Amino acid sequence: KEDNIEMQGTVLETLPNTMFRVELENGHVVTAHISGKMRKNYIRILTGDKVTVELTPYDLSKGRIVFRSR
Amino acid sequence: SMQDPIADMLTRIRNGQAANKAAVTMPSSKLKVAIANVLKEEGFIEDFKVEGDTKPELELTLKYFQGKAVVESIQRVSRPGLRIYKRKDELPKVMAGLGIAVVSTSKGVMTDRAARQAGLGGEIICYVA
Amino acid sequence: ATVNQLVRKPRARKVAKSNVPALEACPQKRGVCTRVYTTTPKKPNSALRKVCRVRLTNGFEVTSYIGGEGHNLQEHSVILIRGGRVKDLPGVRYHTVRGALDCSGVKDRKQARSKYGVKRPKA
RNA sequence: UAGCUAGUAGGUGGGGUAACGGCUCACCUAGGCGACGAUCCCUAGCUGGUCUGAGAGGAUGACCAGCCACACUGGAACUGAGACACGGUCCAGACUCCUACGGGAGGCAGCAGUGGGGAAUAUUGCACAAUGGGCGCAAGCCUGAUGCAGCCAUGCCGCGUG
RNA sequence: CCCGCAGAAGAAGCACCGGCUAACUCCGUGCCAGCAGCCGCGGUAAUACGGAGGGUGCAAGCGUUAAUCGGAAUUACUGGGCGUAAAGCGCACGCAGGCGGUUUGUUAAGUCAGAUGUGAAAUCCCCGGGCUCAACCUGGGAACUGCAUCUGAUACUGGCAAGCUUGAGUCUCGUAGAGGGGGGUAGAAUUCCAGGUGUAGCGGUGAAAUGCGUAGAGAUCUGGAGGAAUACCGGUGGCGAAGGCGGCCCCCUGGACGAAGACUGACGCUCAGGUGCGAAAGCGUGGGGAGCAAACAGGAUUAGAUACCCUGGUAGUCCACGCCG
RNA sequence: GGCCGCAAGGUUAAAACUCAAAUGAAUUGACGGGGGC
RNA sequence: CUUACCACUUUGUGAUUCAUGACUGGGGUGAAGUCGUAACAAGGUAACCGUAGGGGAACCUGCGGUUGGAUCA
Ligand SMILES: NC(=O)OC[C@@H](O)C[C@H](NC(=O)[C@H]1NCCC[C@H]1O)C(=O)N[C@@H](Cc1c[nH]cn1)C(=O)N[C@H](C(=O)O)[C@H](O)c1c[nH]c(Cl)n1
Ligand SMILES: [K+]
Ligand SMILES: [Mg+2]
Ligand SMILES: [Mg+2]
Ligand SMILES: [Mg+2]
Ligand SMILES: [Mg+2]
Ligand SMILES: [Mg+2]
Ligand SMILES: [Mg+2]
Ligand SMILES: [Mg+2]
Ligand SMILES: [Mg+2]
Ligand SMILES: [Mg+2]
Ligand SMILES: [Mg+2]
Ligand SMILES: [Mg+2]
Ligand SMILES: [Mg+2]
Ligand SMILES: [Mg+2]
Ligand SMILES: [Mg+2]
Ligand SMILES: [Mg+2]
Ligand SMILES: [Mg+2]
Ligand SMILES: [Mg+2]
Ligand SMILES: [Mg+2]
Ligand SMILES: [Mg+2]
Ligand SMILES: [Mg+2]
Ligand SMILES: [Mg+2]
Ligand SMILES: [Mg+2]
Ligand SMILES: [Mg+2]
Ligand SMILES: [Mg+2]
Ligand SMILES: [Mg+2]
Ligand SMILES: [Mg+2]
Ligand SMILES: [Mg+2]
Ligand SMILES: [Mg+2]
Ligand SMILES: [Mg+2]
Ligand SMILES: [Mg+2]
Ligand SMILES: [Mg+2]
Ligand SMILES: [Mg+2]
Ligand SMILES: [Mg+2]
Ligand SMILES: [Mg+2]
Ligand SMILES: [Mg+2]
Ligand SMILES: [Mg+2]
Ligand SMILES: [Mg+2]
Ligand SMILES: [Mg+2]
Ligand SMILES: [Mg+2]
Ligand SMILES: [Mg+2]
Ligand SMILES: [Mg+2]
Ligand SMILES: [Mg+2]
Ligand SMILES: [Mg+2]
Ligand SMILES: [Mg+2]
Ligand SMILES: [Mg+2]
Ligand SMILES: [Mg+2]
Ligand SMILES: [Mg+2]
Ligand SMILES: [Mg+2]
Ligand SMILES: [Mg+2]
Ligand SMILES: [Mg+2]
Ligand SMILES: [Mg+2]
Ligand SMILES: [Mg+2]
Ligand SMILES: [Mg+2]
Repeated sequence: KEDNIEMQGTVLETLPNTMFRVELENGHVVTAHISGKMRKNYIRILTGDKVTVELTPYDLSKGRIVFRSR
Repeated sequence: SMQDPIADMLTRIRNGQAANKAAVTMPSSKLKVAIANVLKEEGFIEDFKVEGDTKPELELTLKYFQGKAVVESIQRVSRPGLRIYKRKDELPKVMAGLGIAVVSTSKGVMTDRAARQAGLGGEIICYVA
Repeated sequence: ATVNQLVRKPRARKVAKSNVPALEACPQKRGVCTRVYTTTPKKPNSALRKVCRVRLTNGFEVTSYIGGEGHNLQEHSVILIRGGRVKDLPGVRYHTVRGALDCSGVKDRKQARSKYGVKRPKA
């Protein structure tokens, strides 16, 4: 959390367990899982959207989605 | 088959008590007579009797104090599948001693009190209570 | 079971098992952190958790938790591990000992210091 | 892991041991062991005791005492009352060291101590004043046994920080 | 070990505070970062995360990890279970083995009593003594439940001998039965074939189609062939160790039950290994083949329909001898 | 792995690993292309 | 000098076991993959057991058995 990393990306394909494959503005692909409120707000994500992706410096291969472009 | 007559005697007394019968009868045997005498002199039964020469029958007359059986627990110990012997130092106490335990001494059959008074061990036939 | 059947074949004690086999009954073991990464918990809880893959001195590979806020580990750092499970993470059976060998103590902790290898702050 | 055993089980006569014995050899008999587990495989020094439990039981064999076995690995014997012998001998083997390359030397699982392994385990100390042991007529010599000191909150017990 | 000197003068930390479990509030934080033995906590007022104030528990220590026992009656000897929660072999026969009805005599192995020897010291427990107390050391006793021998006891179990009829078995007289094996035979019905009449539809479905018919179907009458199963009695029934057993007659054969009497004299119950029987499907060799009917062909249904539905149809179903279990 | 079988297979019979359950009986409601008035 | 017994050793042969290992097989976990609706009510063809054949799957059909099946209209 300290010194967080903030990026956008595009979701490419659906995975089981509501996890997702997202290409990143820098060319990298990451594995993403949903946050609580867009889970609590019943907001479902489809293929192809632009999404805001939080990253952590410990590992950049997997991130978390926090905001989807409708 | 019938492989344990004393256990049979005990169960007959127990069922007869539960069924509020005045008396029960079963084929006699000298060992059964000895056990029955021991019970009678301790006050668990009213009287006992034997009749017939060719095939004698042993009769026990049960006792009810307040409409409920005086005998309220009988268990065989030293059953044929597993024999039990105790020394003088170990003769047990049943119901903390309000009850009795029949033991066969070289001297014969007698309660645990008598057996430890005489200073004998023996085989534990049954607990009564 | 009738007495005869027990004489022929006695009772059997239920054989016990240890849930930290890699320790081999030692209280701690040394190992090299071949891989450092972060995983996700199970259904009820959501978080990203720090974890490591380590090769012990006795030949095993195991996955161990890195407690506390922030760590300094590397793909070849040397650490001391101890028994302990992480309930959420599946297949994690061990904990890293903070403030021992290369694993440094949590910075600026001020309560429960002994559990994180932090020295009494001078005043 | 259901069969095992031919010196295998007995007997007679030589031989051999401090001593009984297939202990060994010649001959004869055809036995002997096993479901009450022989044979085979894996694992293990044994006991007084220790920890736990109300008890029956369960786990265990560090310290101290008794018994057993081993002394780099394998084979053998001599000397001796007693060894097939930790600081003795011969042979074989691996390793280390010396060499004029002709051959030679060595065995800390004794007390300190070193490298290595490991989460982790002490000083290359003082005395033979006390107890015990070897030699000696005795004086006495020898003794890393033993007595004591050093290091470590490892444990138990007592005390202070007013 | 004793005496004197200075000055409080040289000497306090670790964990925890949502429930089990002793101890709560503010500020950060927003299911994030993080905690965790379990029950779980964290998405805008968190006594559960991080800091602070306060409090609780231990104290020269305090916590975590490792390992054993306990709680766990959760391997149940003391002290558990098997109709449906896990747990009665598919059924029967039987060797070793386990247990045994009733009386008398004898024996003394089990069993009970006494004595002797032994059970190293240390350890444990009890009562005292010495270190300023304590840890620690130490004197006496208890204990070491065990083993061995000698002398006695004779109720019970065991051995030996001889009895007994109540368990078990044999004989005579009757009764019921789809119990089993072999050989004959009767009736109704589907299919096929021949013949007469007859005339163009039949069959099938939720609706259809595939299919069959002038070479004469379907319908109706007469004769012949072949195979398989027993209308109705029929049960709320019976027989069998279990699987299972149904037209009628004959032959060979097992078991069960009732009456009264006679005979043997415990001759018994159970059973690890072992040996037999064991629906249907299936395998091998050789026959048979009406009705069915996996596979498969064709017609439909549906979005699809490798199915349910419709027209056909092979193995099999049947017989003899082996196998499977 | 052993034994049996022409073959299909039968019989004897484990562990790693993983979860905090799985299960039996019965209770009150909802539901049925289940009944009855 | 020579004979017997014999460790160690070298060959060949077998057995047994550890390490790995090209590869092949299946098993467990899954909060918003895909494709169907097989089961729970008469789950819309009552379910299940043994056995044989067949199909992308959850399954379908033949033979025999059980009720751990609803209605008896
Ligand atoms: N996608 C797909 O598979 O098809 C759709 C499916 O829903 C059809 C449905 N079919 C059924 O129920 C089966 N039930 C068993 C027998 C055969 C069949 O009937 C059906 O609706 N049937 C109707 C008639 C029909 C119309 N279209 C196709 N079939 C029907 O009559 N069903 C009957 C009923 O409702 O009980 C029954 O099924 C039946 C009796 N006789 C016949 Cl034929 N069918
Ligand atoms: K007679
Ligand atoms: Mg010979
Ligand atoms: Mg001789
Ligand atoms: Mg001689
Ligand atoms: Mg060893
Ligand atoms: Mg207990
Ligand atoms: Mg106690
Ligand atoms: Mg020892
Ligand atoms: Mg032992
Ligand atoms: Mg040692
Ligand atoms: Mg030597
Ligand atoms: Mg020597
Ligand atoms: Mg020696
Ligand atoms: Mg030496
Ligand atoms: Mg040394
Ligand atoms: Mg060293
Ligand atoms: Mg090291
Ligand atoms: Mg001296
Ligand atoms: Mg010297
Ligand atoms: Mg010295
Ligand atoms: Mg100290
Ligand atoms: Mg002073
Ligand atoms: Mg002051
Ligand atoms: Mg409280
Ligand atoms: Mg905490
Ligand atoms: Mg707090
Ligand atoms: Mg907590
Ligand atoms: Mg504080
Ligand atoms: Mg217990
Ligand atoms: Mg139970
Ligand atoms: Mg069930
Ligand atoms: Mg069951
Ligand atoms: Mg049965
Ligand atoms: Mg069977
Ligand atoms: Mg017998
Ligand atoms: Mg008897
Ligand atoms: Mg005796
Ligand atoms: Mg005695
Ligand atoms: Mg002693
Ligand atoms: Mg005192
Ligand atoms: Mg003492
Ligand atoms: Mg004494
Ligand atoms: Mg007798
Ligand atoms: Mg039409
Ligand atoms: Mg015609
Ligand atoms: Mg019957
Ligand atoms: Mg007959
Ligand atoms: Mg007799
Ligand atoms: Mg059997
Ligand atoms: Mg058949
Ligand atoms: Mg058809
Ligand atoms: Mg129910
Ligand atoms: Mg359905
Ligand atoms: Mg096909």
